[PDB]
Amino acid sequence: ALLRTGKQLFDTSCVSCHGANLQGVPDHGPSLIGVGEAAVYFQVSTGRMPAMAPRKDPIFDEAQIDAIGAYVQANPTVVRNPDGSIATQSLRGNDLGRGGDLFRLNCASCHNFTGKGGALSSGKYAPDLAPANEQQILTAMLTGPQNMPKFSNRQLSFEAKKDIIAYVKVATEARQPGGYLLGGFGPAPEGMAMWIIGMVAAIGLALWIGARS
Amino acid sequence: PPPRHNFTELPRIRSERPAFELHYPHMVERMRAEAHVG
Amino acid sequence: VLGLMGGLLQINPIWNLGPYKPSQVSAGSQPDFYMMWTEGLARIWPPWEFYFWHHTIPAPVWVAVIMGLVFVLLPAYPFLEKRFTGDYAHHNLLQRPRDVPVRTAIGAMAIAFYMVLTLAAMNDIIALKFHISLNATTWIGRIGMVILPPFVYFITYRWCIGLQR
Amino acid sequence: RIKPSDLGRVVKRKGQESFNFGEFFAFTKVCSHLGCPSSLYEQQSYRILCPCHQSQFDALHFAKPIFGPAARALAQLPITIDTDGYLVANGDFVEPVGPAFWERT
Amino acid sequence: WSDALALGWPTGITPEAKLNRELWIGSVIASFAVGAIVWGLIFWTSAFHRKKATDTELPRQFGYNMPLELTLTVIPFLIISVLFYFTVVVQERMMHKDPNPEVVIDVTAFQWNWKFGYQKIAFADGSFDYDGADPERKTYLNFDKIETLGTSSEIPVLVLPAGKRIEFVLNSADVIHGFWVPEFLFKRDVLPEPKANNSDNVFQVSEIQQTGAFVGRCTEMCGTFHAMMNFEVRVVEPNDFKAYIDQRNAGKTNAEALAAINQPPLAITTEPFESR
Amino acid sequence: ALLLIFLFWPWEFKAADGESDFIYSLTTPLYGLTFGLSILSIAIGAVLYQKRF
Amino acid sequence: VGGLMALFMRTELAMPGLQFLSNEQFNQLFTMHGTVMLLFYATPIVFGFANLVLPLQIGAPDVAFPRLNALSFWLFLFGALIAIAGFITPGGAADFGWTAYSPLTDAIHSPGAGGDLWIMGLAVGGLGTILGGVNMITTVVCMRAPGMTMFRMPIFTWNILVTSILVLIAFPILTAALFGLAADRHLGAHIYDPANGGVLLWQHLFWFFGHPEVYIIALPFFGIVSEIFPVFSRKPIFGYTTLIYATLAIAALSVAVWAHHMYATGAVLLPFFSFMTFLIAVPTGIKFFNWIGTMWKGQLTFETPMLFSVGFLITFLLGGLSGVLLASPPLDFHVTDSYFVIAHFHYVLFGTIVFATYAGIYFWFPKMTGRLLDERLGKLHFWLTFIGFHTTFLVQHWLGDEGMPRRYADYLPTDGFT
Amino acid sequence: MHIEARLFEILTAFFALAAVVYAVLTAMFATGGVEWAGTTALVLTTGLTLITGTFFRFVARRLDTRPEDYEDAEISDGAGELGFFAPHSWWPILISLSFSTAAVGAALWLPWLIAAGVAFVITSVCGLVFEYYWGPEKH
Ligand code: HEA
Ligand code: HEA
Ligand code: HEC
Ligand code: HEC
Ligand code: FES
Ligand SMILES: [Cu+2]
Ligand SMILES: [Cu+2]
Ligand SMILES: [Cu+2]
Repeated sequence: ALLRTGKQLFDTSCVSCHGANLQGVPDHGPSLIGVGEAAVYFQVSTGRMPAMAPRKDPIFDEAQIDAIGAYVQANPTVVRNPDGSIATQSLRGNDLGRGGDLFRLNCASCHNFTGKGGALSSGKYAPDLAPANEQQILTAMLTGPQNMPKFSNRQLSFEAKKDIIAYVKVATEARQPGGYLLGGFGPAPEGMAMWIIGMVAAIGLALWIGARS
Repeated sequence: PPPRHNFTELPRIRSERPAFELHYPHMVERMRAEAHVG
Repeated sequence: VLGLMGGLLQINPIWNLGPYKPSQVSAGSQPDFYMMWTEGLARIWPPWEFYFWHHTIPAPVWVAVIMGLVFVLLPAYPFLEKRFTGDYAHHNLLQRPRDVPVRTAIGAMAIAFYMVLTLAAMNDIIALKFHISLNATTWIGRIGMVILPPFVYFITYRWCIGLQR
Repeated sequence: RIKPSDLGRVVKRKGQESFNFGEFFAFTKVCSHLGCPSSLYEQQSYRILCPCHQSQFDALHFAKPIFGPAARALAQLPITIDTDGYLVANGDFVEPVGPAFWERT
Repeated sequence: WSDALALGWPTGITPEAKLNRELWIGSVIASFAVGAIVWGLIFWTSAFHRKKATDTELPRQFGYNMPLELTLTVIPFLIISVLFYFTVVVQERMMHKDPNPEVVIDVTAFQWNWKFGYQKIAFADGSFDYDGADPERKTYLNFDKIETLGTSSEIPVLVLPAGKRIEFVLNSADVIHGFWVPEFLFKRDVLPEPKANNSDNVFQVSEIQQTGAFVGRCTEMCGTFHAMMNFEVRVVEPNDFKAYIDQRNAGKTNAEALAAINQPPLAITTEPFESR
Repeated sequence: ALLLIFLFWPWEFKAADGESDFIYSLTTPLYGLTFGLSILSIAIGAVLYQKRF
Repeated sequence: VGGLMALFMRTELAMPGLQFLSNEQFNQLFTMHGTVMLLFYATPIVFGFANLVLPLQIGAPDVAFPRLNALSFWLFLFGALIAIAGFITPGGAADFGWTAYSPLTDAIHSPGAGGDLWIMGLAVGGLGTILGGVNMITTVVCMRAPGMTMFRMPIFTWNILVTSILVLIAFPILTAALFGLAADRHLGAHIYDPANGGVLLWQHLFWFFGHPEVYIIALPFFGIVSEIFPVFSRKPIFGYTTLIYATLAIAALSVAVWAHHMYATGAVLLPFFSFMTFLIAVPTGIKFFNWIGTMWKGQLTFETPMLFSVGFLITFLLGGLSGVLLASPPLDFHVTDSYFVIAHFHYVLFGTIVFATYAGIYFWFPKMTGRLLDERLGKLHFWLTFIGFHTTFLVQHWLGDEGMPRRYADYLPTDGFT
Repeated sequence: MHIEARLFEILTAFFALAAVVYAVLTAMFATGGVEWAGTTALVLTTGLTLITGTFFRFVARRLDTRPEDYEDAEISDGAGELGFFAPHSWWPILISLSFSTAAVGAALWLPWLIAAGVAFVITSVCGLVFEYYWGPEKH
């Protein structure tokens, strides 16, 4: 009954964009034939799906999404736990150094050293990596959303992907041992903080100690 | 062009046309007289 | 003050980076703020190159030339000003900035030029945090660099004369 | 790897028509302005962006610069396959790689 | 001649529309009368009392006419109480909602197109009965079996008989839209959750006299393609309507069911915007 | 306070999320706070003595 | 700036088809046009005229709070700049309506950063306006010449007093609603959720603010023409106390009609609001009759301020007639959300603010500068304005009477109205 | 101060009557009962006018006629010394700029910019308030 509930839910809100046979309207939507359940999971769970594009709240909730995914697959899969739930902690890896090297070579050019945002050309940008979970990161690098290259499982193995997932989950949630994180970027916030705090306090001390006329 | 603080003197204020009564004093009688004709 | 802010604020966390490798890159840039004007000049200068017989003059030569020209013009200002104004006297009393409008406007113009070059160095951070296009920020810097300093000059001149009045 | 759908919007610089193996192109990664890695590849725009001084190159027009302080195109590498089916280089770059200098590119 | 006095109001195809047009024409006559009076007063005082001639002492300084003041504050109260009375009468007549309708339509509006439902049909002649409701809803939106669905390539056409009670139940999926058939001389907003917002999303027309095709627009602000949510309404005879429903109960699209009864399959008052 | 904190605070790197530390991440902030506050209080006292006596 | 936006809109609206604009661009255009014209020109021009001539009229040397005055000015300027600087965003400026209705303004629909700047700029400008109103009330109450009672002060001063009271009633609730909308958009705050009465809650709050606003931008200009007529008729103002009472009655009634903007929702009590608007229609007629009686039997000369005041009379009469026609719910059921409403409020808004503002500028330019504006250029200006306005906004009644709704970027050649 | 208080009391009377009438006529005859929005707005509008009119009445009932309240008054009656009126000041534009910084930081969700704007607002308001009360530098 998954294939049945999937089509009805798809025919209501998805055929308008892509098509009756999931082949792609020349103006509205893409083909969607070769994509698996992973693209359906990512795009729907991140709220990027049905649209007129930042992340938002999903409309379908964890059962309709699975039915639509099974339907689109029936015409890249998501990873599940041996109990049928979606994997959350199983996707983490143990080689943080390898994950970090791979991230700095493949991913840091667009997001950041530590998964902050990045600017792209003429509008578009790369988002922050904090509000994404492990399955969302996996499906993101498996399907390659807009302007993001698609990383095949044959060019970037599953174990390397798990190491990268572990590395980003550590780089997004570890406490800074040096004081207040000034935004995660380099010396631009540091120069701002310098001019606004240190020099202001020094000049105020000079005004207090010295005279004026 | 009014000066800073807007005034170097003020006239007597008897109605809602004080400048009119100031510049035409031969008219205050004829103003109070024929006002309620309608 | 230095101890407080060296204890409470994190600066240059090298471990979040990695060791340098010629194949990796990040959206990170922008040297320390006192070198940012050279970076911004390199970012907003237009690509003007010259090709003649088996030779090449690339575009960053302009950046190097402007840098050296600033480095030369900075220590020469007292002599340039005394030549222009014709004032060769001894001075022990200071001037109030409002009483020297031309020099105050020159200095304000130079500070405006420096500030434009320093803001042009954080193109990507500005475009990301304040929702502006990257091409837009580049062109904004490129046009401000030429049209803002004289505007600041004019305003500074009139402002000093108003303080005098 | 370019989608087979377009494969007709390529412009193929004068001396590098046989440098691609079908939909594989393999340009250099060193930027021609100041040598930073030109890594930011936008796949549906088909654009290359360097995060150092924000030059942009058109991957469908022999990596010609279209924005920023860069002035020369990125060097392209000839590629092919061997008798075992692995991707190999079909020669050397036809021009120097990286920033320019007094002698040549 | 009254076409020029209506100022562009189309001729109604419904008794309520005709009553509304009557009230509109009367009110326009009254407004033109008052406006002519005031404009004539202004013109008189500007053309003749302008006579600051070559002689002048000063005209006269009068400023109070209390009886005239009170008369001119009394007259407008009456002239607006009459209009309020007739307004209440007509606007109660336009919102009757008789308990037994004969055709019930479920109007659904989503972002930049429409959907129609054919929920129930029950003729008082005993000629045709049909229940098209559907538990396809396994939650405030209504689902039916016979549904016309609009596309950016196909203008949704709604078919209706000529001479029956028609009822419309309006629902929106995302944002507020507008249901306007200019020949109805009536309009209503399409709300996301009408019951939670205390809105009556049901309205009825007594009958549609004329037959033919009429246009309908969206009259809200709903986003980008607000100007591109048009629909059509085909009013046909009851026997052709029964044939249409019987031809669509067997699987057939809107264009096919309309072609099977000798009528144009596509909308004839509008076109799909090719710039979309 | 600076002396005692430097002598007895747990300073080694323990960052993880099995046993989330929150104690290692306060070491350098506490160093800076105590050092700066001490010397700045001495400075303020000297300035006040100069200004009033 | 707003007029340039309107010209772009007209140029696209001619010649069916999308010639040079996009749907999103046209939406941004009418949004920003309405916003600028209503909140960055008229509401601050009211306080411009007030600061120009109110202390001189009550015989005071200064306003009550001279630094709060400058604070209000700079708050206006910077808020307007913040709201306008959404065009430099890749998503563009706000593209919902000037009214910014209920679910269209959330973060799901309309996710750009222009609406945020819009909201915050409106909040800043509203704070400035509130401070200005407080200043004006206090100045009229405390500072006043030693013989000038409250029934000897001019009608312009009376009207500014009343308008300030209305400002203090209306603007704080708009600030509250905008802070609620910002909380929704930035924290997911369920406040205007349609699962609650969130769709009608926004409309009630916004229109409770928004009708007192359209009266806030009318009474000072009534006062302006009330100052101008007696001077050029060489006569006293007809019905002084009657005009004062009419102003007070309009002010009292203006806060009880707000829902005549909600007839087609099926959720308001129609007879209450309909009767209230029919009622509010009367004191305006009393005011018209007093203005006519002022000119009646005088020695009329037609310079530029008098010419502009007569143009105001004509235009506002036609607009008010169309409005009192609009106040009937069964008629609004057809002519709502069409070009008939656009023609109506353009007639009333133009007639009051544009004509009375020009009349006041021509009147008080000598008092503020010591120079006289040219008269031939002023007559040319007036006649150009009159002909252009009546050519551009008269056929729109018919245009909307045959079905043509407002905010349409495009139409078809097979439709009428080309 | 009789006419001002009388004006506000007239407004209060009308607003209270309209509030109660609307509340009852929506309790009955309406779709879901009381409207709960216009009712609250009208009630607290009445409260606004009531507060102002009450303050004016209470200051008027303990006051003697001023020259502006009194017809037949001469200009020589108001001779004397009015209060203090601020000449030139540059603090308002700084307050406006601080509030604009905070507002931009609230529009674009930037907590550091919101904090900086709030600090600037505090500083500039202190500057405004202390302007005519700072004493000479004590050296
Ligand atoms: C200054 C601006 C201004 C003014 C003065 C008015 C004045 C009036 N307005 Fe208008 N109105 C607007 C600005 C204004 N309006 C705006 C901006 C909108 C829509 C905004 C938006 O949606 O974007 C609007 C919308 C609007 C609507 C809703 C239309 C719709 O959205 O469907 C209604 C209906 O009740 C209405 C009614 C009135 C009435 C009854 C008056 C009365 O004040 C007029 C009465 C005055 C007259 C001049 C009568 C003349 C008197 C005599 C001479 C005696 C005549 C005797 C009789 C005929 C009784 N207005
Ligand atoms: C005071 C308020 C005010 C004023 C003065 C105007 C002035 C004008 N308006 Fe506007 N209008 C509104 C308030 C106003 N409007 C409102 C509230 C709406 C509804 C908004 C909504 O839908 O959300 C609206 C909507 C509106 C529409 C419908 C848009 C849409 O719904 O599709 C139209 C189109 O016919 C229009 C036309 C005009 C014209 C031709 C003028 C002319 O009077 C103005 C022409 C003036 C000029 C052309 C200026 C001259 C320009 C220059 C010389 C260029 C110089 C350039 C620079 C200096 C930068 N207006
Ligand atoms: C016409 C509006 C529209 C709606 C409605 C819509 N889509 Fe899309 N979709 C697009 C467009 C345009 C893209 C192209 C990529 C992008 O814009 O991010 C896309 C991309 C996708 C992709 C990824 C394409 C790829 O190459 O990987 C999937 C999967 C998808 N849509 C499925 C869905 C699902 C599931 C829904 C839920 C009903 C939906 N679409 C509704 C327009 C729409
Ligand atoms: C500049 C090219 C680019 C590269 C290279 C890139 N990204 Fe992305 N990434 C993007 C863009 C653009 C999006 C936004 C997709 C969208 O909006 O639909 C995105 C989205 C994502 C998301 C989802 C963000 C969210 O809010 O859910 C994740 C997770 C992610 N990328 C991780 C990665 C990883 C891991 C890598 C390295 C394998 C990588 N990215 C490499 C540009 C890139
Ligand atoms: S290094 Fe790539 S643009 Fe300068
Ligand atoms: Cu719509
Ligand atoms: Cu209204
Ligand atoms: Cu509406």
